[PDB]
Amino acid sequence: LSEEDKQLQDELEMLVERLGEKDTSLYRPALEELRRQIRSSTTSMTSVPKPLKFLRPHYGKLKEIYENMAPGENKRFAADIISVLAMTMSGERECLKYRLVGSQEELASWGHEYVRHLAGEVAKEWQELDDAEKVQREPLLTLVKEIVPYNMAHNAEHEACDLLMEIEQVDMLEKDIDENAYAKVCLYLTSCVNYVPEPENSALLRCALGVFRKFSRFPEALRLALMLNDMELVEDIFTSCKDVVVQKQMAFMLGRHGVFLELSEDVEEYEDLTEIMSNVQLNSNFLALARELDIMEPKVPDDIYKTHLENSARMNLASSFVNGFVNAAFGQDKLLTDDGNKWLYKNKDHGMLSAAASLGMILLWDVDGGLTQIDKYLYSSEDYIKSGALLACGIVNSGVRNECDPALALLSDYVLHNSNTMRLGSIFGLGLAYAGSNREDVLTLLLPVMGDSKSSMEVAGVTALACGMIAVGSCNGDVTSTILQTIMEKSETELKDTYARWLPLGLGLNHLGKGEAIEAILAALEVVSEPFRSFANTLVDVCAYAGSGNVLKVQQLLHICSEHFDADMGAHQGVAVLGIALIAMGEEIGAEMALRTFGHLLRYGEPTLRRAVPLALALISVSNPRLNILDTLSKFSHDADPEVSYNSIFAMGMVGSGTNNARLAAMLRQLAQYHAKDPNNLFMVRLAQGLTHLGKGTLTLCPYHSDRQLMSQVAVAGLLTVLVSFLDVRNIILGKSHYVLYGLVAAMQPRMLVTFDEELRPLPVSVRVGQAVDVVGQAGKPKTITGFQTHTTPVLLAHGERAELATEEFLPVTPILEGFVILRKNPNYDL
Amino acid sequence: STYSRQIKQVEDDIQQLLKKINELTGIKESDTGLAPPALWDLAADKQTLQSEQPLQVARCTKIINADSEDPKYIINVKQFAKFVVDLSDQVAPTDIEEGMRVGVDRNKYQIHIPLPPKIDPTVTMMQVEEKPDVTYSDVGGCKEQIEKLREVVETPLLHPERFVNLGIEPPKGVLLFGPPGTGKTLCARAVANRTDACFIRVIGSELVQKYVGEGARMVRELFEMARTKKACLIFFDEIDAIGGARFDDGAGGDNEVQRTMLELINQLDGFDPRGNIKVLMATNRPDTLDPALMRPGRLDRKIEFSLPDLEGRTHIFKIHARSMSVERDIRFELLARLCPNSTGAEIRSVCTEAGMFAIRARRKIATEKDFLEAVNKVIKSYAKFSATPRYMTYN
Ligand SMILES: Nc1ncnc2c1ncn2[C@@H]1O[C@H](COP(=O)(O)OP(=O)(O)OP(=O)(O)O)[C@@H](O)[C@H]1O
Ligand SMILES: [Mg+2]
Repeated sequence: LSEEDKQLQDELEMLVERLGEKDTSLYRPALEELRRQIRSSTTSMTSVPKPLKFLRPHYGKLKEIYENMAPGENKRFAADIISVLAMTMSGERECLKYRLVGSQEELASWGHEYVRHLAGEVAKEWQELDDAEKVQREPLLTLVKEIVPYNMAHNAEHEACDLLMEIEQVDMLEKDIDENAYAKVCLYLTSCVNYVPEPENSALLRCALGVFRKFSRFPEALRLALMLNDMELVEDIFTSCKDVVVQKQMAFMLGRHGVFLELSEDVEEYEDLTEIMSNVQLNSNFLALARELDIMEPKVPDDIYKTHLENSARMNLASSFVNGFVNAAFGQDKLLTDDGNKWLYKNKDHGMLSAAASLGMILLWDVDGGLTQIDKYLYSSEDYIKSGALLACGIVNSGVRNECDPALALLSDYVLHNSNTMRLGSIFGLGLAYAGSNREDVLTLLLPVMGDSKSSMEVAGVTALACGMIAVGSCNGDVTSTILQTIMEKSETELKDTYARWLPLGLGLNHLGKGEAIEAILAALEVVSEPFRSFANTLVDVCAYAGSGNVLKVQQLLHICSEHFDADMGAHQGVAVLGIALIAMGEEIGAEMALRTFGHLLRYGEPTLRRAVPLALALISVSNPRLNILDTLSKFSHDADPEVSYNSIFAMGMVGSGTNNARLAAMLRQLAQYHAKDPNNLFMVRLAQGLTHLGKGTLTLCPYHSDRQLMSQVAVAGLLTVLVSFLDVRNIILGKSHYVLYGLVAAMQPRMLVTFDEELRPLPVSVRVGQAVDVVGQAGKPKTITGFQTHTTPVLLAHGERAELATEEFLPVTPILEGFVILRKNPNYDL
Repeated sequence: STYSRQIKQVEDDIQQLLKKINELTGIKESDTGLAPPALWDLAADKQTLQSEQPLQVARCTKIINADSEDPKYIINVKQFAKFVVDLSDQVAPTDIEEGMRVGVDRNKYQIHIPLPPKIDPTVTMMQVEEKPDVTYSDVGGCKEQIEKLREVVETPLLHPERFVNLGIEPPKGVLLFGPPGTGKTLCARAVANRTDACFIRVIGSELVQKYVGEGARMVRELFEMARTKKACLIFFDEIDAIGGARFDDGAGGDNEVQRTMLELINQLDGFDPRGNIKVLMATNRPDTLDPALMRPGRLDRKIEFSLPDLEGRTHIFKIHARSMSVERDIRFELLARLCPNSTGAEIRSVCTEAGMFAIRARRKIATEKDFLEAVNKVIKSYAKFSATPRYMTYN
C-alpha cells in the first residue's frame, strides 16, 4: 500500500468527513481539493486514481449533498467526481448526467479521455432520446459545440467527425472548421460517404461540399457536387468563382466527366471555357502527347499477333477490330488510312459493317479530320459499307461536343431507312456521338424508330441502347414511356429474342445510378410477361443501383442467383451476377469482397450463372490488370462451356484494356496458339489482344476518374452495353451484331496527366507517379504514393497510380493530378 | 476509443465468419499439393483415370520394314527393357522416327504418342520467364553500343522483312566486353526486357559440372531446346568461366571446361546450321577467351563497354538521380567532370551515397555538397578497391 495511495484512501473518509459536517465552510475546500485531485492524476494518461474507485460506494454518503439541496456549489464539484468515476464502469445515462447537472466549466479541464467518453455517451443517449425529449438536449448542444473545437485543437478531428455523424448533426461542423484542418475533415467525411446509406449519403456529401465552398476550394467543391449529380449545384459552383484559371480547370474536370454547362455570354472568357468543356481540343492535345511520347507510328495487327514467334472472314473481322482498338484516336493507320478498299472488302457480310466502323476508331475525337476520311466510304454502294461509315461518324464524334452538330446532320436521314443495316448504323452512331447529352432534339428524332413497324428487334434494341446512352442517368420521362410501350407491345414469343434484352438496358441506362426512382418503373414492368419480366426487372434495378455499394441490393441479387433452374427461365441470373459487379464497383473494399462472391458463383453456379461471372470480373476490374482476376479468368479461359471460354477471354482483354500489360500479352499469345483451331475462341483471343493494347496503351476503359471517386455515366453505359450484349456472345458478338463492341468507344478516355499553363499551352514539369496510398486517419503529412518514379508531366497514369508534383515551383489548380491540369507559378518558390 | 468495443466485436465476427466459410468451401491441406476445391472436376478426373491409360516413356531405336505394311519398331523402355512393338491404329507411320522418344502402353507396349525430346530441368529453368525491369532508357552513355546490339539481337527478330529482301544475313552473335560495372549485364537485361522471342540466361559457372562431358551435354541440350523455337536468344553472362583459351599444361589442366567450350563453339558454327539462335555473351575478361570463340560466325559483333566519357557520365548521373529529391542547382556536369574514369556503378553509388548523406543529416533534400561528399567517399576514398585500373588492361 503506497503512502500517497494511503493518503488518497484517507481522502475517501476524511475529505468525505469534511463533506459530512453540517456547516458548508468545510464543504468548499474539500470539494475543490477533490476536483483538483482528479486533475492531479488526469495529468498522466495512463495513471488513474485507484482509491477513488473505492469511493464509488461512498456516493451513498454523498447522495444527499449532490441531490437534496441547493445546486450553487455543493452539488457542483460533488457530481463531477461521480462523473469521473462513471468513466470506469458502463456509465449508462450516468457520466453524462453529472457533467450535465454539475459544473458546466470548460470540458477539456477534466481530461481528453474523459471528454472522449462523455462524447461517446452523448451520442449513445442522443440515439435513445425521442422527439418528446427535445427539451433534454439543451446542454448537449453546448457540450458538442465545445467538444468539436477541443478535438480539432489536438489533431483529433476524425474523432470529432463521428460525434456529429452519430447524432446526425454534422451541419454545424462547417461553422468551426479552421484553415489548418479543412482538408483532413473533408477527406475523412468524403471517405465515409461510400458506406453510409441514404439520406446520410447526401447529407455528408453536402456538408463536406459546404466546408469546401466556405474555404473557396472550388475544384474539390465541384468534384463533390459532381459526385452528387446536382446540376444546379454544378452551375452555382461554376459561376460562383471569380478566378478565370480556376474556372478553366473546373471546365476541364466537367469535360472529362461528360457534364456540360450552357454558360451565359455575359460570363467572361465564355469562348475558351465552352471549348474546354466541349473537349474540342482533346484530339489536338492527345496527338501532341503521342508526338511527344513518339508513338505516332501506326501498328499493324501483325505486330500485336506476333505470329512469327508462334512455334477467313472471322479472322479478318477480328484483325480489323484489333487495328481499330490499337490505333484508337491516333488518326493514322497502315491498313485503313491507306487504300483500305482491299482490306475492307477482305471482310464479308456484317464484317464489312464493323471493319468500316473500325476506321472511325482511329479518328476518335477528331471530328473535323475524321469525317474527312469517312466521306469516301459514305458513298459506297454496298449496303454494309455506308452504314458502317455512318456508325464511324458517331464513333468519331463520340466524347466531343461540337457546337454545330455534324453527326446529327450525317445520321438523321438514315434512322428510318428501308434497309435495316443503314438504320442499325445510324442509331448506334447517333447514340455514341451524343452519349450523356439528354438532347431533346436527338431523342425526338430517334424515338419513333423504336415504334416503327419496319424496325426489326435488332433495330429496336439498338434504338433502346442509344436513347439510353443519350439520356443516361437522367430519368427521362419520354424515353421511359416509349421503352415501356415498346416492351409491352411485343409478343411473348418476340421477347424470346435476345435483342429485346437491350430494351430494358436502355431503360436501365435512363435511370443509371438514380437509386429508388425505379419503383414506378418496376410497377410498370410487373405487367410484362415472364421470364422476360424478371430479366427486365433485374436489369433496371441494377442499373438504378449502379456504383452505389448498397449491400441490400447485392443480397437480393445473390438471392436471385441462389435458386438455380435445371437457361430459358434462368436468363436473369447472369444479369444478377453482372449486377453484383455493377453495384460493388463503387469502392475498393466492396469490389475486393465481391471477387470472392464471384469465385463462389463460378464454383457452385450453373452454366448460365457462370457464363456471366467473367463479365462481372471485367466490369469490376476494367483497365485494372490485377493478377488475381487475371489468374481467375485464365483458369477458365479453356473452359468446357464455350460461352464461359469466350467470356473469360474477353474479360481478360477488358481487364488489361489499354494497360499494354506484357504478361497479359504473353497469356493472350499462348491462348491464340492453344485456340488456333477454334475460330470462336481465336476471335475472342484476338479481341482481347486488341483491347490489351487499346490506344497503344494510352487509353483506359475505367468508368471512374478523379482518384476513382467520380463515376462517368457514359463510360458505365458503354461498358454495360457491351457486357450485357456479351450475355449472348454466341448470337450477338460472334453472330452478326459485333458492332455493339463499339459501345466501348463511349468508355474510352486517355489516362492523362497534361500540365497546362494559365494560357492553356503545354508545360512540362517533373512529377512523381506512384501507387496511391490511403491517407485517412494518420495525422501530419503522410505520403500518398509508394514505389513512385519521377517523369516529365506528359506521362500515362496506370490504374490506382497517383501523381504528386516533385518540386514546389508550380501550384496545381486542383489537388487531383489527372487529365488536364493547370499549373501556376508558386509565389513562395524562388522567394 | 468509443468504437473499440464494436470494432473488436465485428472483427471477431468476421474471423468466425471466415473460418465458417472455409469450413464449407475448402482451403486446407496445401502440403500434398491440393488445389482449392473450386477447381475440382472430380467426374472428369474419374473419367480420365479410367479412359486415359498411363503411358511409359520409351525411345524408338530402329524401324524394320518401314516400306511395307507391317513395320516393327524397336523401343528402349528406359531402365525397364527393350521391346519390338508396332504402332497403334491412331498414330500415323510417318509420325514416328528413329531415335525419338515415344510413349507406349503397359500391356503390349505399342507406340501411342510421339514425345518431346528429353531436356535437363536445369537447362529448362535457364530460360527467362519474368523479363527484367530495365529498359534501354536506363543505360546512359552507350548510344552506339546499344544501337549496335539492337540491330543484331532485336531488329532482325522484330522486322525480318527488311533483311530477307536484300539477301542480307544479319550477324548472329554479340560479345559485350568492358571493365566491371560498365553495363554489360544491364544492357543484357534491357535486351531481355524488350525481346519477344525466347530469352535464355546462361551463366558460365552454371556450365561447370562434376562429371566428365556433362557440361557439353548441357550445352547440347541448351541448343536443342533453343532450336525448338522460331526465334531464340541465349545470353552467356561471364563467358570467361568456360570460354577460356585452350592450352596444354602437361597435366589435364581445364580439359573438361575446354571440351564444354568446344561443344559451345561447335553448336555456334559447325557442320550443322545453328538455326535462328542469336547468342549474346558478356565478359570483363575478353582477353582470356579462345580465338575460335572470338571469331566471326560465333561472336560476329564485339561491342566494347568502355568507361563513359564526360557526356556519358553526365547522362548516367541524370539517369540515376532522376527520382532523387535533389536540390535545384545540382551541377551534374561538374560531378561527371570530377570522376574522369568511373563506371556507371560508381555513379549510381555516388547518387545513393549523396542520398544517404542527406538522410543521415535528417534532411529530405540532397544538396550539391552532399553529392560532392559522395564523390569524395566513392570515387576517391574507395579508389583503393576500384576494379577499373586492373581491368582495362584486360579489355
Ligand atoms: N551505362 C550505364 N548507364 C546506367 N547505369 C549503369 C551503366 N553501367 C552501369 N550502370 C549501373 O551500374 C550497375 C553495374 O551492374 P552491371 O550488371 O551493369 O555490371 P557489369 O558490366 O555486368 O559488370 P561485371 O563485369 O562485374 O559483371 C548496373 O546495375 C547499373 O545500375
Ligand atoms: Mg555482369
